[PDB]
Amino acid sequence: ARSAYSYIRDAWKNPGDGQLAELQWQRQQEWRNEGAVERIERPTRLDKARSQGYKAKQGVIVARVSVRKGSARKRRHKAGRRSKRQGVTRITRRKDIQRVAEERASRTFPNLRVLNSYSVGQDGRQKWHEVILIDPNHPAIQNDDDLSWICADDQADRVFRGLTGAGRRNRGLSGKGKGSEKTRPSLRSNGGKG
Amino acid sequence: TSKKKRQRGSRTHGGGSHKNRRGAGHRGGRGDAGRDKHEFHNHEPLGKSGFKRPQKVQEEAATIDVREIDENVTLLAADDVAEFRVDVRDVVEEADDADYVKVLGAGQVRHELTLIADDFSEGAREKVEGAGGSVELTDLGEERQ
Amino acid sequence: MQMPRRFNTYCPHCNEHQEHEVEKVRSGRQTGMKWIDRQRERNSGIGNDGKFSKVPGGDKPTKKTDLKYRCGECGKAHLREGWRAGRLEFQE
RNA sequence: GAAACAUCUCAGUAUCGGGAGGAACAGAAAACGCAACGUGAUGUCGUUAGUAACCGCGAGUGAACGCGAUACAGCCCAAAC
RNA sequence: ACUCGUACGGUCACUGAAUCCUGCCCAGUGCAGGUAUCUGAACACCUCGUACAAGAGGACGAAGGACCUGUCAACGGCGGG
RNA sequence: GCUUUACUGCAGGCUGUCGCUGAGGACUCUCACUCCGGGAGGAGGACACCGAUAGCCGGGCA
Ligand SMILES: C=C1C[C@](OC)([C@H](O)C(=O)N[C@@H]2OCO[C@H]3[C@@H]2O[C@H](C[C@H](O)CO)C(C)(C)[C@@H]3OC)O[C@H](C)[C@@H]1C
Ligand SMILES: [Cl-]
Ligand SMILES: [Cl-]
Ligand SMILES: [Cl-]
Ligand SMILES: [Cl-]
Ligand SMILES: [K+]
Ligand SMILES: [Mg+2]
Ligand SMILES: [Mg+2]
Ligand SMILES: [Mg+2]
Ligand SMILES: [Mg+2]
Ligand SMILES: [Mg+2]
Ligand SMILES: [Mg+2]
Ligand SMILES: [Mg+2]
Ligand SMILES: [Mg+2]
Ligand SMILES: [Mg+2]
Ligand code: NA
Ligand code: NA
Ligand code: NA
Ligand code: NA
Ligand code: NA
Ligand code: NA
Ligand code: NA
Ligand code: NA
Ligand code: NA
Ligand code: NA
Ligand code: NA
Ligand SMILES: [Sr+2]
Ligand SMILES: [Sr+2]
Ligand SMILES: [Sr+2]
Ligand SMILES: [Sr+2]
Ligand SMILES: [Sr+2]
Ligand SMILES: [Sr+2]
Ligand SMILES: [Sr+2]
Ligand SMILES: [Sr+2]
Ligand SMILES: [Sr+2]
Ligand SMILES: [Sr+2]
Repeated sequence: ARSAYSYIRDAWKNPGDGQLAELQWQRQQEWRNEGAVERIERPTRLDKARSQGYKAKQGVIVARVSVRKGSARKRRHKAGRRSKRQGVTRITRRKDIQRVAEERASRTFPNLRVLNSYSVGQDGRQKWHEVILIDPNHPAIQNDDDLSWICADDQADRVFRGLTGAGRRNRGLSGKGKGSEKTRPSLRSNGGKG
Repeated sequence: TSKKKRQRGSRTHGGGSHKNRRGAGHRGGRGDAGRDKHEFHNHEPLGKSGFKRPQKVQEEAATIDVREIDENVTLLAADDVAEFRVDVRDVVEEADDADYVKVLGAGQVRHELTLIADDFSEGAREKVEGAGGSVELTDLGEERQ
Repeated sequence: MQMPRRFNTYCPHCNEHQEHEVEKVRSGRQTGMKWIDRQRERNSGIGNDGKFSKVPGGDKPTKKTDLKYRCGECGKAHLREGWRAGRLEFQE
C-alpha cells in the first residue's frame, strides 16, 4: 500500500495548501532568522531526501541553505560597453539558484561532498534548499555499497564542476536526443553555445 | 622558371604603383563587400525565393535510360534470356537506397525487352513495346493511382 | 482624370467582355499570426535591431491609385498598376 | 568585418573567478524517426555538408539522424513486500 | 557618507564686503501645483475566435501629456512701425 | 574630449500590475513583514521593503 513516505511527498506537491501551508508560514519565520547555511539533524522532506540518496547513517549530513532572491545583480559597464552590452536589471545568470546553494553548502563543509539538493520553500525575497552532503572519509560510508562511489578522488569538489544532478540538469544534459548537440558531452567542449 | 621566380628585382612584383597592393581597400572591402553597390556587377540580386519541403519528406528515385539497358543486353549474360527479360532493380547502381527505380526512355531500343521496374516514363514504354516487347510494373509501382 | 464606376473592359479569365467596377483597395490589418510578428521579438532584446529598430519612410509628392477590378457576373477581381494621382473620383 | 554603423561579426575568442584528474567530461534512451518486419549507452575520427537552419535574409553564421571506423560493458538506488 | 549631526540644521545652486538700489515680461523653455473633460501600457475582465493557442473587438484606466494656475535673485527677453 | 530639442540604448526617478500577502469601490483587522524600545512593550501593517513586468521622463551614462 502507500508508504508513510508517499504522504510527505504528496503533500509538498502544493506547499501552499493544508497543514504544510501552516507549517511553512511558521518555520520560515524561524528560518528567516537562521544563517545562510544551517545544518539540520533531519531532512524536512524525508521522501525526497531518501529518494535522492539520503540515508540515516554516519557521515550523511543535511543542511538548509538560504540564497537572496531575484534574477541578476549586474553592474552597468565601466569603459564603453554598448547597448546590447549594458546588463543590469533586465538579465539573469546562467546558473540556477539551487546550484548556487549546493555550492555555498559544500564550501561551508570543506570535507563533505554534495550528493543532491531539494527545494524547501521561498518567501518573497530568498529561496531555501536542503543539501545532502557526504563524508568520503568515514568508513561508515566507505563501506556502504550504495554510497562508497562518492569517494573517488575524481569526485572531489564534484559540485564545483557541475557534477550534481541539478548541475547536469542545468548544463543542458537531460535530453539524450534533439536539442542537446551543443551541450553533451561538455559545454566547454562545445565552445559554450549550449 | 616560374613567374614568382622572376619577381626579384621588379620591386612591385606585378602590382603596378607600389601604392596599390595595400589593404582591403584595394579589394573593395573584405569578402563580399558592397556586393550591391560598387561591386554589384554579377551578384545574384537580393531576395528570398520559393520554399523547400522537409528533408525526410523527399523522394529520390534512381533513374536509367532505356539506352543504357539496351546497349548492355548481350553484356548482361548474368540475366534472363526470355523468348530478353530484365528486372532493372538489379541493374541500377545506387539502387539499394533509392526511394524507387524509374526507367527513363531515351535513345533507340534495338531489342525485344521485358523490363521490370518500379516506374517507367510514358515514353520509355513506347520505345519498349514498339520494339516488340513488354514492360512490367513491380508490386511497388502498383501505387500508380 | 476621374473613373467610370462601371466600364466595359476585359479580364484575364472568361476570355470575354463584361462589366468591371472600380474599388480602391481597402486593404487589411496585421494578422498577428505572421512571420514578422514572431521575428520581431526574436531579433530584439537589449540594444538595437536594425530593421526592427527602424521607422516608417516618407512618400512621393503624390500617391499612385491602387485598385481592384471587381467583376459583375463573376464576383472576383485581379490587380493592375496604379497612377500617381493627387485624388480621384469614381463618378457615380 | 559589415568597405560608415546600431542587429549582426570579431566570439563565447582575450581576460578574470572556482575545481578535478593522469587524463578530464560524457554514458546505458521519457533515444532515434534512411517511418521501418528498422537502429539500440558514451565519447572520438572520416563523412554526411558549407547540406538543413539562421541572418540590417546583408556581411556572414552553421548543425543533426545515418554511414564507415576506433573502443566496446554494462549496472546500482527510491518505493512496493 | 552627511551623522556623536536635527531647520540658529545641511543639502543644491546663484551673486560676490560695506553703501544706494535692484524696473517691466510667465508667450516659449524649465520647475511646481491643479485638472470637468480628453489622451494614456500591461495584468485581471466581457464578446467572438481556436475541442487549446495564436487572434478580433470591447470595457476600465495610473504616472505622464492636453488643459489651467504659480514662478524670472529660473533659463532668458526688454524690438519694428 | 565636449554639447544638444542628432540616432539608438542603459542607469535612475515617477506610476500601474503580479508574487511576498493574512482575517472580517469604500472599510475594519492582525498574523506575516518594517521600524522604535534593554525589556516589557510601542508604532506601522498586508501597505512599505524586495523579485518580475508595463507606461512616462530620462546626455547622469554609453
Ligand atoms: C514604402 C516604404 C515602406 C517600407 O518598404 C520599403 C517598409 O514597408 C516600412 O519601412 N514600413 C512599412 O509600414 C507599412 O507596412 C509595414 C512596412 O514595414 C513596417 C516595419 C518596417 O519595415 C521595419 O520597422 C511594418 C511595421 C511591418 C508595416 O506594418 C504595417 O520601407 C520604407 C519605409 C519605404 C519608404
Ligand atoms: Cl561537492
Ligand atoms: Cl524541396
Ligand atoms: Cl488608393
Ligand atoms: Cl536507424
Ligand atoms: K561593437
Ligand atoms: Mg527598411
Ligand atoms: Mg567597419
Ligand atoms: Mg570530450
Ligand atoms: Mg550594407
Ligand atoms: Mg555562432
Ligand atoms: Mg536528430
Ligand atoms: Mg569674480
Ligand atoms: Mg535597527
Ligand atoms: Mg555622449
Ligand atoms: Na567540500
Ligand atoms: Na543555446
Ligand atoms: Na604594392
Ligand atoms: Na542506406
Ligand atoms: Na527563441
Ligand atoms: Na570599413
Ligand atoms: Na567611426
Ligand atoms: Na543578424
Ligand atoms: Na513665460
Ligand atoms: Na539684455
Ligand atoms: Na580630445
Ligand atoms: Sr578540494
Ligand atoms: Sr599583378
Ligand atoms: Sr596593416
Ligand atoms: Sr543597389
Ligand atoms: Sr552506396
Ligand atoms: Sr531568437
Ligand atoms: Sr530593444
Ligand atoms: Sr517630393
Ligand atoms: Sr556497444
Ligand atoms: Sr511658463
